[PDB]
Amino acid sequence: MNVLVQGAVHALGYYEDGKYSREPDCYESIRDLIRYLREDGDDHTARIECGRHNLVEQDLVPMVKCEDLTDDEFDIAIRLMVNLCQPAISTMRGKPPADRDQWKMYWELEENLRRAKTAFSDAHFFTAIKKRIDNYFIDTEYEDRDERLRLVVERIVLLIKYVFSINPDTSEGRRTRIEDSSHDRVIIAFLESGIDKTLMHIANQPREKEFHVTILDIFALILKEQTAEDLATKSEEVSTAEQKKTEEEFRKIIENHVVKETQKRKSFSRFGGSYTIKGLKGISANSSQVVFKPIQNVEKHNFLDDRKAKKRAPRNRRPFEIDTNSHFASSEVRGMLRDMVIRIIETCFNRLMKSSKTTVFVQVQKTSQINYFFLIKFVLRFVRLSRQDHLLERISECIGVEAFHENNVQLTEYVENATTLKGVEAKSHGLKAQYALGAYNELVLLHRYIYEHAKEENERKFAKRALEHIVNVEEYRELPIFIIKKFSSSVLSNNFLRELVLTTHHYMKLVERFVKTGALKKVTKKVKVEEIDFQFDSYVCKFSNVDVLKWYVFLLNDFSKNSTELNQALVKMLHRIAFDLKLPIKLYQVSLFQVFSKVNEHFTHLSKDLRKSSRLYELYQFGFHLLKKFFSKFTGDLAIEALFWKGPRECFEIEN
Amino acid sequence: RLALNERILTGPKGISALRETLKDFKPNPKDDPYANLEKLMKKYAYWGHLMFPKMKTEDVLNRVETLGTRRQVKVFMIKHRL
Amino acid sequence: DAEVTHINLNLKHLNAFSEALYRKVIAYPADVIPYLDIVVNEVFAERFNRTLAQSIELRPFNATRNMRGLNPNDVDQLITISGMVTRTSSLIPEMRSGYFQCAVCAFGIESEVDKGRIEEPVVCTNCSNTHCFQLVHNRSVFLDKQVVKLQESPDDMPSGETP
Amino acid sequence: MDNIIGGQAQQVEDTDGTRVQNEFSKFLKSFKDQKNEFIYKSAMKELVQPEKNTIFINMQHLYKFSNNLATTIELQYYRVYPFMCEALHLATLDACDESERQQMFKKQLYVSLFNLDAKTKVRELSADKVGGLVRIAGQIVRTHPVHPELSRACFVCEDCGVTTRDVQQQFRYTQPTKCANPQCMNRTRFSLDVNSSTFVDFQKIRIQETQAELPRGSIPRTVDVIVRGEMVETVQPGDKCDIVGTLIVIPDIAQLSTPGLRAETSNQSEGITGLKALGVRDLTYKMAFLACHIQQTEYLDLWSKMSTEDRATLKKMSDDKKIEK
DNA sequence: ACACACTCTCCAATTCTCTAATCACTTAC
DNA sequence: GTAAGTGATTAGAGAATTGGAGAGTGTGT
Ligand SMILES: [Zn+2]
Ligand SMILES: [Zn+2]
Repeated sequence: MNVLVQGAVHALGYYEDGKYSREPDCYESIRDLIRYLREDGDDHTARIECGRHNLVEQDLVPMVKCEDLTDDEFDIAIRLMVNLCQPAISTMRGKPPADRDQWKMYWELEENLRRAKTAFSDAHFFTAIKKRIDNYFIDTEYEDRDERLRLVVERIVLLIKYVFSINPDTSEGRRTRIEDSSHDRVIIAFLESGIDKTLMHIANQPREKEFHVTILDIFALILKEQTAEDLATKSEEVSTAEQKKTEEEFRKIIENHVVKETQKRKSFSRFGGSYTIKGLKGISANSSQVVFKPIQNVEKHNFLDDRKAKKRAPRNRRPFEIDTNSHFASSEVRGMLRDMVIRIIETCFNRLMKSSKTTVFVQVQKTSQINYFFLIKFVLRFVRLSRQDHLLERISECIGVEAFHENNVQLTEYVENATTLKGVEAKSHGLKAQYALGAYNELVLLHRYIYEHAKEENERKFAKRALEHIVNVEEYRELPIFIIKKFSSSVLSNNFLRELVLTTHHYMKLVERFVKTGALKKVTKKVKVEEIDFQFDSYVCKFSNVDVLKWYVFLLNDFSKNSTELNQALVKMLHRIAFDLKLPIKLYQVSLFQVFSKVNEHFTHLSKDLRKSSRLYELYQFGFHLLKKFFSKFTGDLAIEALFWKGPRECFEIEN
Repeated sequence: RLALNERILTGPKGISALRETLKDFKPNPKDDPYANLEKLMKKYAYWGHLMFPKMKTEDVLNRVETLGTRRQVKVFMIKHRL
Repeated sequence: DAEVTHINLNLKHLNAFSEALYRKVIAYPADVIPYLDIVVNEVFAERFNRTLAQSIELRPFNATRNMRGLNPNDVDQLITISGMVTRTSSLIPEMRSGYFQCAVCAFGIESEVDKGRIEEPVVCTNCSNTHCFQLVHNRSVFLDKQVVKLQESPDDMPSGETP
Repeated sequence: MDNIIGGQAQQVEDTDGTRVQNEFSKFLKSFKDQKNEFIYKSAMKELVQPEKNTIFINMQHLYKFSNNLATTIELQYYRVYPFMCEALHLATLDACDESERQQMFKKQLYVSLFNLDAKTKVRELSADKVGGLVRIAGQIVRTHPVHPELSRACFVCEDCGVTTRDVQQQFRYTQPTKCANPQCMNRTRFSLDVNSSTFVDFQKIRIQETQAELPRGSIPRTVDVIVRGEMVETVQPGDKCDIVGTLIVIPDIAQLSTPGLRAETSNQSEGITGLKALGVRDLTYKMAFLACHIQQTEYLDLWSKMSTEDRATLKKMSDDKKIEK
């Protein structure tokens, strides 16, 4: 077999520095390569040999840059390039590698794709394909178009999608989090060619519907590595301020190093001995405790817990993150992307979303659902944070009550499939559920922003009716407890749980305001449907269940690296049960006292002024008040009751 | 095999031994709550070290918090609260 | 004032003050010396309301015997002898605390060396792999040590002995 | 999605090394001479050539660019050095063509700092000063021949045929602790790949105290020095030299047993005890200096080159008719 | 002889299903 | 509206599947 591939591959041409030189029978060589790839088996021998020889970087992209290239040569080059740039799981027909030997072939396919990405860091390639796109759409009328050029244009568009869906590469080196990614260089070349304006022009046309889903996928994959907070703030700098700032940063680093080293070298002591702690019992009979280092005081003793190996969970039940390569890019890249986002909102968004929502959930392919929810979340957060209030007309496809309805339906289906299935399939459905939850959170926050800051009372009334519908109907009010009771770390990421906590925080603030203004007094409930009085304390009491409070104590362990918003949300939810329902017995628990011990140890290293200046002072103060309330009436049986989670009758009998 | 379980948690090394350890502990309510917490936490560690020496204090307290859901431990607590 | 970091303690003064403490100092130097240091540092901090770069260290002196008159009873007791210096060695680094790094996820842990022994971690608390750490030698901490050779004085000796 | 089909762990970050990497990258890409010339951006073009591996950097230029950056490097030199090499590697790849990025992926590159004014005497090399940037002077006694040394290695799993890359070597030859395939249980059976591994030129040298250092009634001390890369064989016996670098500690590597190597003492004053690789044996240490830069302390084309002062004075001397007296 | 690697066996955790008891809703006076 | 009876939900126990630790034994230096 592969002698045929080796004969075809080296017969194309050779790249001089700055010029590719071609042999006359490139056309027949490329035909033979396509023929072999069509006839390749499950071993994928011809495909792996093409990946070994690096056809895309060495030959095909420099060939496409040539000016003398005729129509058929360009056409068949694009055909072969699309087939080689197909993703790996698509080559493996959707099945993930279930076996030790299948994973080897998957990895061998994946590395060849990761190597090829730096070929597309040149604007000349995008300039070359932009002319063919312009010929079909702009320079040819709808009556006079050719199906051959139609298929070529479809291949070019799918090639752009396949290029932007390539993963990052670790082998080239490790790069810091505060500089331009390798993805950004492809973005710079893509935007400098100006092909994005043609893509926006195509997306604006109602007649050209079949390209719209792919164009949505392309713009989502461009914005893959960014967050709305990076682009929302307008970029400006002065180098005087930058120099002063960097000098202060290294001043912090130097002082930290000197203090830490002097503390460590002052810790050591010279000689030894061995000592008995009279009053503490040993394991063996009639024995006192014995130590073999000069301890300062008896409370410094640790019972040699440093030796003992920690118990691990089994491999099916450990928490897992999902990693997006996320960085603070340069001011140049951020300015270009900000301009692109504003142009998309002005020219494409309403038509594109309206064309997409009829089709995205009907299709066989899974990934466009994730792209749909991602683009919704990004655009709405960008509008709200940038305060570009005149753009609110342009996103009117997403403001209705129907948006909340359709989002809730899709989120419910994803949660049920992710809970009931097993394995990588369950993780795959849970990944969809995560993006749906984030889009729901942005819907809530955007409607509150419109109701607070819009200038037109008609727009305020339209937002207010939607907010009242969300507060009133049971499906929206029962959703957080429904998801929290089904959470499991085997099939859902930590990012999902953080997102769920923040969503619950914002929703409960909305319900509290609509009760406080008196707008919520009576509530419909299913039986037939009947109306009953609503009480906010009765609603808050649902979250005091043990199956909810487990995860709040679980996420409070990461306090030293959480964001300030997440720390505020966790402390606020505990503070409500502590001092609004006024029920501290449910929070008296050893696994929370461990978190308080860690926080106290962290705060020992700071002076009395720096403690009040610190960002963790809210958590410190809450721990102070709860521990004082605990020790106000300490008893030994209460200290025994702290070891177990306490139910309702347990709380009543402990209290009374 | 060997593992911490309900027999050990209800046995003579268990909850009654922890109660006997805690009989001498009497914190001052007017003092620093974090200092009182530190004093309590090391008595928990001392009882855990005597009760099951193989494992860390953190994992011992996690295992006790898990084993509180068993019916045998619940029946023990129902008798012990009297 | 001059930021000197040691005190020479003349033991005759301590013996004049209290023999009951002098006996304890000579009999148990490997156990009581780590606490008389702390009393000196406490008195310094109370008197001057100030900290220093290293702890003030004790050096007891002027406790005399011969090199041949030592017995197994004298092990770990305080002694004083005299002689001439013939040779000194180059410096040896002696570790006090090592530094481990996980091979899989670049997490890093310190570990004190004591009783002549270090304790190696087994399970990585970050990534939960086992038998996974590697010691990084140049990230760890050392102290100076020197060997000096001392020779008998020939004056005191009985008949026929070589120094 | 496919991040979970892959099995790779997230790496923990050294924030100090990360900030040093970012600022050193800016220093390489932005520094201007008084002639308004980018010296280091010019010099990074030369590293494509096969004979060259190092950039020689003046410390005063670092101090001019940023005071606290040079202060951080001098305090934490051993810890921050791989980040500086990484910044140099990425900044070189930004300059290379597609023809040359093929070659540059393997190649090792070095930073060579010089022109410190903080001299220390040889007897002052306490164990406190491990890892800091230091200058010293000495006389060279021996110059051992050249060897290639392994730096980053690639290993093939014998069970499943997957290549595990960039296993960073310590003083000792090491195999990976775990196969890169997440559905493979091998931790012992590996084979090194030569044509993917990276090799480093190495040289060992001995130095002696200069006579002006010596105390009362004293015999000179000697030090072992390690040299790498482009500085190999740049100096001869009998020379008197200034060295800039750092002080390091090297172990007795013959006491350890791992996959791929058993202990030489088993094949054929008290140390550290406790490690899995040290079953009953114990580990001890020696001092050595890891040199960053070495130099000696002090025909018509050459005559033209020594142009103003030297030709004027030497031509007057040549004209002197009583020059013998 | 001593160290290191590999294989087998057992036990514990989880989830589904069936049975029994207690609580709440519906029906009747 | 109140009391009694019946239905539904919740709690416990038994059985089966999955995975990991530990100990024993064999081989190589
Ligand atoms: Zn790790
Ligand atoms: Zn393998």
